[PDB]
Parts: sequence; C-alpha cells; structure tokens
Amino acid sequence: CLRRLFTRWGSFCVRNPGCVIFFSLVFITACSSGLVFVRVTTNPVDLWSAPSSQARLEKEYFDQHFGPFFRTEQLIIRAPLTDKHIYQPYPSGADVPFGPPLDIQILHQVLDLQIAIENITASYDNETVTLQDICLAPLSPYNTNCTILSVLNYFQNSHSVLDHKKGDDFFVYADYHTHFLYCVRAPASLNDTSLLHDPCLGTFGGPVFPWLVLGGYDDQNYNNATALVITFPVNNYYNDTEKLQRAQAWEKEFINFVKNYKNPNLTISFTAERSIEDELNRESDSDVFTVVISYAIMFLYISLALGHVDSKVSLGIAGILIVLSSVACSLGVFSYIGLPLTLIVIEVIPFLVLAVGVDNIFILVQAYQRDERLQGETLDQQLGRVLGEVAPSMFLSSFSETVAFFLGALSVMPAVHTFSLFAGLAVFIDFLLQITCFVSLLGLDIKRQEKNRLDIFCESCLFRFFKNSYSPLLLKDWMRPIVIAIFVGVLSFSIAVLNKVDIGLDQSLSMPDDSYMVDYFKSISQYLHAGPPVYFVLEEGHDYTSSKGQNMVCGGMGCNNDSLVQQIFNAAQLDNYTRIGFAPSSWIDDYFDWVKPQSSCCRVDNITDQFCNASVVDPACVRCRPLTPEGKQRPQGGDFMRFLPMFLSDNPNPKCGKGGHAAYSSAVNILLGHGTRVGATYFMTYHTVLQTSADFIDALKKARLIASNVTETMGINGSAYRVFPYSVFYVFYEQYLTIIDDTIFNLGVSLGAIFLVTMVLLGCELWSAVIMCATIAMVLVNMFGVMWLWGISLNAVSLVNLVMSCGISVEFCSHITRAFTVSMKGSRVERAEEALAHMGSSVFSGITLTKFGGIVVLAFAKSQIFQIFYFRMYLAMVLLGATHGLIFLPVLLSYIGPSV
Ligand SMILES: *[C@@H]1O[C@H](CO)[C@@H](O[C@@H]2O[C@H](CO)[C@@H](O)[C@H](O[C@H]3O[C@H](CO)[C@@H](O)[C@H](O)[C@@H]3O)[C@H]2NC(C)=O)[C@H](O)[C@H]1NC(C)=O
Ligand SMILES: *[C@@H]1O[C@H](CO)[C@@H](O[C@@H]2O[C@H](CO)[C@@H](O[C@H]3O[C@H](CO)[C@@H](O)[C@H](O)[C@@H]3O)[C@H](O)[C@H]2NC(C)=O)[C@H](O)[C@H]1NC(C)=O
Ligand SMILES: *[C@@H]1O[C@H](CO)[C@@H](O[C@@H]2O[C@H](CO)[C@@H](O)[C@H](O)[C@H]2NC(C)=O)[C@H](O)[C@H]1NC(C)=O
Ligand SMILES: *[C@@H]1O[C@H](CO)[C@@H](O)[C@H](O)[C@H]1NC(C)=O
Ligand SMILES: *[C@@H]1O[C@H](CO)[C@@H](O)[C@H](O)[C@H]1NC(C)=O
Ligand SMILES: *[C@@H]1O[C@H](CO)[C@@H](O)[C@H](O)[C@H]1NC(C)=O
Ligand SMILES: *[C@@H]1O[C@H](CO)[C@@H](O)[C@H](O)[C@H]1NC(C)=O
Ligand SMILES: *[C@@H]1O[C@H](CO)[C@@H](O)[C@H](O)[C@H]1NC(C)=O
Ligand SMILES: *[C@@H]1O[C@H](CO)[C@@H](O)[C@H](O)[C@H]1NC(C)=O
Ligand SMILES: *[C@@H]1O[C@H](CO)[C@@H](O)[C@H](O)[C@H]1NC(C)=O
Ligand SMILES: *[C@@H]1O[C@H](CO)[C@@H](O)[C@H](O)[C@H]1NC(C)=O
Repeated sequence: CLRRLFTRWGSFCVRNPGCVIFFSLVFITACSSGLVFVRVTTNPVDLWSAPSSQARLEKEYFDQHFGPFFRTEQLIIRAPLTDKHIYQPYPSGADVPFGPPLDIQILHQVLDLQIAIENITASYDNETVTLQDICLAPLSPYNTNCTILSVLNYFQNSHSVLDHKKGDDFFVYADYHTHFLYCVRAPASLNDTSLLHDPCLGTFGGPVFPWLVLGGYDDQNYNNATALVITFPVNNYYNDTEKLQRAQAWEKEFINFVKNYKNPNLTISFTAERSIEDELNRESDSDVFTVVISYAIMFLYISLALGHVDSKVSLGIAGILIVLSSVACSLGVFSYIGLPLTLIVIEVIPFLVLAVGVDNIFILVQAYQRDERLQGETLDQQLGRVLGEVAPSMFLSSFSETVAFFLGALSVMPAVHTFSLFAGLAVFIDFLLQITCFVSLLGLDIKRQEKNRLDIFCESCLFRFFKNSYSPLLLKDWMRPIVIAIFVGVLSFSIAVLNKVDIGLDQSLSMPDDSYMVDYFKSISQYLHAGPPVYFVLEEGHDYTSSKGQNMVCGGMGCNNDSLVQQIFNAAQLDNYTRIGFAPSSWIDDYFDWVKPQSSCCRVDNITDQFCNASVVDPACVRCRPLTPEGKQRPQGGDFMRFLPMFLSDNPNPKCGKGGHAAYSSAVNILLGHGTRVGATYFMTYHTVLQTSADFIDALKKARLIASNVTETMGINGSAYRVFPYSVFYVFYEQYLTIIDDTIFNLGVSLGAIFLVTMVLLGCELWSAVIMCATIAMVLVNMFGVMWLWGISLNAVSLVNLVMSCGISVEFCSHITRAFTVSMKGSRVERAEEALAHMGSSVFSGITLTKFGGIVVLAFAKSQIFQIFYFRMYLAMVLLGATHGLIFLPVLLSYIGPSV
C-alpha cells in the first residue's frame, strides 16, 4: 500500500520542491531552537547509577543523617633516602626496628609539609578560602580543629611533643618510639602510661587508628612500616553548589602545590576527590582532533563517491547537512524536554545517524542512477516511481531501528536509557528530513544535471559490475556450503569463548598516559593496608532502650554472638575472604563504657539537674548511674534516652574518654517525639584493600550478605527495617551485579522489536524475519567473541555500543531481506543474486565511509578507552555486520528464503 504514498509524494516533491525544503527548514530551526536552550551535559559520576537502583536509594538514605560521604585527599609519602634504625628499650629487653619513614628528622619534614598543606589559600567568588573553612571539624563549637589522619596526630602535630624525652641526658626511659608504640595499640587514650603523660588523641581528628596512616608494615608489628598515609577529609554536601565549588577550588590549588613541591628526602603520592573527574576530562581531549579529521574523511568520501564536473558533490554535502540536522533536531527536542546530554551519547549518536542516513542517501541516489527514464516518462513520474521502488525499504529499516532503540530505553542503566531515547528519535527525524528535504533537493540536482549546468557552480559506473560478478561466485552451489561452514565455525568459536568475557572497567586503564593517579593506584596496591570505609547502617525502628534490643546490636560483654558488631567482627577475622577489614568501632558499647558508674564520666548536678562535665570540680555533681549492683548494669529503661544526649554532647576529657561528640555525634540520630527515640545508626569500619574491578564487586556482595545475615537474626518480620551497608563506590559498582540479565534483556528486546516489525511490515511470513533476526544474533555473539579476543570489557559503555551495534546491523541485513522476499524470479538463487547486486552495491557504500573512518580513528586516538572500546568495537561491528549481511545472508536465503 505504501507504494502509492511514496510514489505520489515523490512526484509532489519533484513538482513543487519549495514547500518541502522550506517546511523541513522550519522543522529543523524549530528543534535546534531547544538545542542551545537546554544542552545540559550531565557529568556527576553517579550518571553510572539508576535513580531507582537500590544502591542509590541506599545513598539517598545515608544522606539523611550523615549527609554526604566526605571528599578525601590523601598522600602516600615515603622515605627513600633514609635507612631503618633500631630502638633498644631500657630496663626490659625487646629490641624493635623502625622503617625508613619513621626516622625522626623525617617526621619533622612531614610535619612542616602537613602544616603547609594545613593552610593553603584559594580564591572563590573573588574571595579567600582556607582548609579550616571546609574540612570537617567534628566539633563546630569547642575547638574547630580539622580532622587530619596522620601518625603525627599522635604527637598532636607539634614538634615539642614529638621531641619529648623522659630520662637523663645519657639514657632514654621513654622517647617518641615508646609513645608511638603505645598509641598504635590504644589510640583512643588521652594519657600515655610510659612518660608522666601525653595524649594518643590528636588535633582532634578523632582517635587516629594506625592502619589509615601506616603502610607496608608486615602484619601486626606496625613499627616495620615503610610509608606514611596522610588523609585530609573535607565536607561534600552535594545538596549545594555554592560551597562545593569553593572546595573544588581549594583542591585545585592543593594539587598544584603538591606537584610543585621539592623534597628529595621524600617521594610522594596523593589524591584529591576531583583528580579523577579532572584528569579524565584531560584525556577526553586527546582524541577530539582525530575524531574531527575522521569525520572529514567520511564527509570527503561521501562528497566524492556519488555518481559517475557533474559530480553530486553538492548532493553529498547536502545529505550530510541533513544528517547533522537530524542529530541537532533530536538533541533539540529532547533537551527541550530535559534530557541530560551525556558524552558517550555525543560519541555514538552522530556516528550512528551519519552511517544509517548516508546508507539511505546511497540507496536512493544510486537507485536513480541505475534506473533510466522510460520513453515519454516525466521527471515527476520517474523520480516518483523510483521513490516508490526504494522508499518502503528505507522506511522499513529506519522504522524497525527507531522502535527498537526507543523500546531499548526501557532498562535503567542510564547510559543506555539516554542513548536509546536520543538515537531512537534521531533515526526517525533523519528519515523524515531525508525522504522529504533531501529527495526534493535531489530533483533539483537532477534538473541541473539535465540542463548541463555544473553541480557546484553554474553507465552503472563500476560497482554495479563488480557486484554482477561478485554475486554469482558467492552462491554457485560449489561455494555456498563453504561460506556457511566458515560462519558456523566463527559463531561456534564465539559461542565457546563468550563466557570468559571481562566484566567491569579497569580504573587504572581509564587514566591518561602519564597522569599522576596511575602512580597513586600502584602506590595504593603496594603499601596500603585499608581500603574504602563502610557504614553498616541500622535503620529506624529498633528498640535500643531494652536488653534484647541492645544485645541484638551491642558487642561483647554478654551481647549474644550473632549481634551486629559481633557479626562484623567475626566477619573481620577473615578479612582476605569476607572483604571486611578491621574492627567495627561501635557507639553503643562506648556509651555503655561511658555511663558506667566506675568511670566518673557521667555526672549530673544535684541541684540544677543539668549534666556536669567530666573535668569540673563537682561540689554537688553526683554520678549519673549509682554504684548499686543493678546500677552497674546497662541502662535498660528510659535512662538510656536520658543520658545518651549528654554522652553525644560530652567531649574528650582526660578524666573520662573521647565522649560521643568525637565520632558518634554524627552517627546517632535522636528522633524527638513521644519522649525520645533512637533513629538510624552506623558502625564505621573499612573494606580490605580493593584494587581489581572484581574486588569491589566481591566486597559489595559479601557486605550485603552480612547485612541480610544480621537482618534475619534481628528477629524481624518484614521490611520494617534492614541493615544495609554504605560506601563511596557501592553506587558505581552495583550496576555490574545485573549486567548479564540487563544485557540479555536489552538485546532480546531489540531483537523482539526488529523481528516483529520485520514480520508484520515486510508483508508477513516469519521466515523472512526469523532469518534476519537469527543473522543479527550471530552478529552479536561474534561481537562478544571479539570482546574476548580483543580484551574488551562488559560495562555500560561497551553495552551501549552493543545496543547501537544490533541497531546498525539492521542496515545490512534488512534491505537485502526485503529485496529478496518481494521478488519473482525463476529461482531463489536468482532473487538472492539480484538482491545482492542492487541493494548490496549501495549498502557497501554505506560502509566504506564508516570503514574509512574506522581507519583514521585508530591512527592518533590517544585515549586507551577510545582505542579499546570505541575503535575496536566499531571495527568489529562494521566488518562483522557487513560480512554477515553481504556474504552469509544471501547464501542462507538461497536455501531457506521464502518463495513467491
Ligand atoms: C618486624 O618486627 C619484628 C618485631 O618488631 C622484628 O623482629 C625483631 O627483629 C630485630 C632483629 O633484627 C629485633 O628488633 C628483635 O630481635 C632482637 O632480640 C633477640 C633477643 O634474643 C635477638 O635474637 C634478635 O634477633 C634481636 O637481637 C626482633 N623482635 C621480635 C619481637 O621478634 C622483625 O625483624 C621486623 N621485620 C622487618 C622487616 O622490619
Ligand atoms: C590475610 O592478611 C594478610 C594480608 O595479605 C596476609 O598476609 C600475611 O601478613 C604479612 C603480610 O602482610 C606476611 O606475614 C609475614 O610474617 C612473618 C613473621 O612471622 C614475616 O617474617 C614475613 O613477612 C611473613 O611473610 C605474609 O605475607 C602473610 N603471612 C603471615 C603469617 O603473616 C595473611 O596471610 C592473611 N591471613 C589469613 C588468615 O587469611
Ligand atoms: C587543637 O586544640 C588543641 C587543644 O584544644 C590544641 O592544643 C594546644 O595547642 C596550642 C599550641 O599552638 C596551645 O593552646 C597548647 O599548647 C595546646 N593545648 C593543649 C591543652 O594541648 C591544638 O594545638 C589545636 N590544633 C592546632 C593545629 O593548633
Ligand atoms: C632533608 O633534606 C635536607 C636538605 O636537602 C637535609 O639538610 C636534611 O639532612 C635531610 N634529612 C635527613 C634526615 O637527612
Ligand atoms: C598558615 O597557617 C599556619 C597555621 O595554621 C601557619 O603556621 C602558616 O604560617 C600560615 N601560612 C601563611 C602563608 O601565613
Ligand atoms: C575582589 O573584590 C574586591 C572588593 O569587592 C575588589 O577590590 C577586588 O578587585 C576583587 N578582585 C579582583 C581580582 O578584581
Ligand atoms: C596521666 O596519669 C598520671 C597518673 O595519674 C597523672 O599524673 C598525669 O597528670 C596524667 N596526665 C595528664 C595530662 O593529666
Ligand atoms: C551463636 O551460638 C549458636 C549456639 O549457641 C551457634 O550455633 C551459632 O553458630 C553462633 N553464631 C555464629 C555466628 O556462629
Ligand atoms: C565543660 O567541659 C568543656 C570541655 O572539657 C570545657 O571547655 C567547659 O569549660 C566545661 N564547662 C564549664 C562550665 O566550664
Ligand atoms: C545531693 O543532694 C541531696 C539532697 O538533695 C543531699 O542529701 C546529698 O548529700 C547531695 N550529694 C551530693 C554528692 O551532692
Ligand atoms: C546467618 O543465617 C544463617 C541462616 O540463614 C544462620 O544459620 C546463621 O547463624 C546466621 N549468622 C551467621 C552465619 O553468622
């Protein structure tokens, strides 16, 4: 039926070509109008996460009480030019060694450097920004000293306490070696036991646990350390753009300072939480020139290879501008609606629309070239008749592609969702502006060609032959079998080695050639002993103010054995398996060890009933919990809620402990209502060393396994609350937990669409379709085989290029399958030969441009992500699809093709 519409409308475009060029122009301008309007290129690195994914819902929950996870700037600083030294104690005998970085004159230099960094000036909003402004001080009143994780916080960042020495000039009863050896074993104390005194706390960045500052030490003896780790945590509050940016500026001066810092006594590594999203943007420039010159070669070929100085140069340029017009239109309307225009979309979309649109251009133009007008036939009748001969094919392919991509936007991997929207529309708009504006400006170049005026100013060429000779050899029953054998061999190969495909991005690979983050990843895998931290979160609803409520969560001292912190501790004994690193560091156990009557920590005034200090003189401040036998037991009743806010207001006092303001302040949520209640909580620990792309995934899986294992044991009946873990990266690496099923779903959905449209549209009869769909399945399976053979991973980028791949293979298989299915020659081999000579000779010119671009793409692409993912998968899709469409599909139709 469509033949009437495409014929009559083609005649229309030939008669009156003004209304269609002008109509289409109004369309284009109307969409590009929205282009520059929005053009919001998303870039926060949660674009790899789904807004409904359990990981991002968990993040949106953890942002309720601690808000965001802090930015982290780190330094692995090591001493290369200083040998070890030996500490011999005095009365007791137990010699200890001290590694290179633990020399004292070095620790002085580390202190001068850390003080220099501790105050760096930066300009934001035409103002001035200091570290103290933006780093988190766990006590906004009291001392606003900033958290700073170094071994030097054992010595309170002062050279006096470092050079402390107790003993006469000759012997040394207890120097800094003894203080260090004491703190690394109990870093939550305010009073050393060796000297008269000192404190193992610091400039109050909390109790400096020894694993976050030491590196390269063997096992438990930290003294054998070989590198110092220094961690500055800075606030993040993603919920704001004002101050996050000034933080980014402070880091921007920071990095330049550390890089331009000479100290031959030390070799340094470091990291700002923007360094990745910075050097990555740096690498996203090395290829741009190569991409543009690639498009110059494709454009140039398109201009040249058209027709037999009457070259259709202006026609090729025009069709190009129509394709670019289609891209700008799609990005336009979708921007208008509000679609974050990601970068991968900028790499894929113009390549796609350029390839397919160019193919349509060649089908049409070449179709007219091989046609010769009849006796008294007219231009309207001729170009209209050809437009009918071809149009339902271009509409078939482009339509199945559009519904395929659009239907592809159904998953939640956002990189493929945004893509499938943009492309799913851009293909359609390309077909509109292509069958309307392009053909109507094709009649113009026709009349110019027949009135002898030059194209730019004012038979059958070759590949018709080349395919009239290629088409017979390929399917003389002498050779048919051989071809089927080759393709079944390759397909069997890929079927075999598709399982051993690598899941996940190799973060060390994604960095520029000689960036600094590479040395940072290596120096992490070498020395470091702790990984990212995890916040085992207990949601609202737990009793807490009860025996069985505490024992379900409390740790040790009669607190079950399946309790939460007992679960994380037992899970930490096997660190290199259950990737849970170290001790859990609970609040409720410290609270219990704080209200304790034997402590003089908690005291309330006898007469104002207000909480007395731990350091105050207490004339009348009596103890919170009496020294009865029952009073020494944990606060079971509402007294729990009575004293808990005082603990979370209490501060480090040398007559008491670290108090709750230290770290459990921003950890315990006190819900106010019907008295009081305890909301959500967390138990901060640290993952083991995570380096491999499989490491992170294993850590997330096992951590959530601990979450569920605890949740069943908390005797809970229903989704009233769970115990999920949060970390920096669970958001980024939860997407790999379902990549298998999401890939299968998406490719099966695109295949279901293409098969449906090819079934119903291309008349009927399945076999016409099922042959095509099956051939596409071959294209994808062999594509996976290339991934394995060429070392290509299976992340969101490669997946996007797979969806696109199944997209463009339709441009090969579809026009051939149509040209075959609607034909009446004396043999099936005849129809396959013709369908391979007419359409095939044109599809092969919707190829050699993308191949002649795949050439130059490699020749200077520096980004190894580009060389590995985009170039290699592009090459595999073009050669693989082309061979599977112009070599295999004819032979297959020559035996199973339908008969008419
Ligand atoms: C890692 O740490 C352990 C312990 O801190 C180191 O073992 C110690 O090695 C040195 C010897 O070079 C000494 O500090 C100490 O041994 C002394 O005492 C005995 C007394 O009989 C004598 O036999 C010793 O070898 C030496 O005189 C060791 N201490 C212990 C507890 O074993 C170990 O060498 C360190 N390794 C590295 C690579 O630094
Ligand atoms: C899991 O944790 C450790 C992390 O890899 C792993 O390594 C052990 O600890 C250190 C390296 O961190 C090394 O142990 C060293 O101890 C002796 C002293 O007897 C030293 O002379 C040598 O350095 C020795 O290699 C080892 O590399 C290794 N082994 C031991 C015994 O400590 C642990 O092995 C892992 N443990 C478990 C239970 O999984
Ligand atoms: C953070 O606070 C502690 C105490 O609240 C500071 O320790 C004091 O340091 C200054 C020296 O510059 C003097 O007030 C005293 O020598 C210290 N007092 C005590 C009680 O130790 C610490 O210096 C502060 N942080 C920084 C970076 O100065
Ligand atoms: C550190 O370097 C300075 C100057 O290069 C030098 O004077 C000092 O001795 C070095 N430190 C040590 C422990 O040698
Ligand atoms: C930065 O502040 C530190 C103390 O916080 C001080 O020692 C240092 O001199 C300051 N830097 C400058 C350039 O004034
Ligand atoms: C920043 O603001 C001050 C006062 O508003 C002004 O004097 C100064 O010139 C500004 N900075 C620059 C670089 O102009
Ligand atoms: C540490 O404890 C000892 C023993 O009671 C005491 O003499 C000393 O003053 C304490 N240190 C501080 C800083 O109070
Ligand atoms: C807790 O104790 C029971 C027996 O009392 C034991 O079967 C169980 O395994 C223990 N918990 C763990 C985590 O092993
Ligand atoms: C309570 O203790 C804090 C910290 O130990 C101290 O700064 C404050 O002065 C004390 N309260 C009073 C009223 O002195
Ligand atoms: C507390 O007050 C009571 C009366 O309210 C008095 O009998 C008692 O001696 C006081 N004790 C202290 C330690 O102040
Ligand atoms: C985890 O759950 C299993 C049964 O689902 C239970 O037997 C076990 O005690 C729980 N705790 C562990 C394994 O620590």
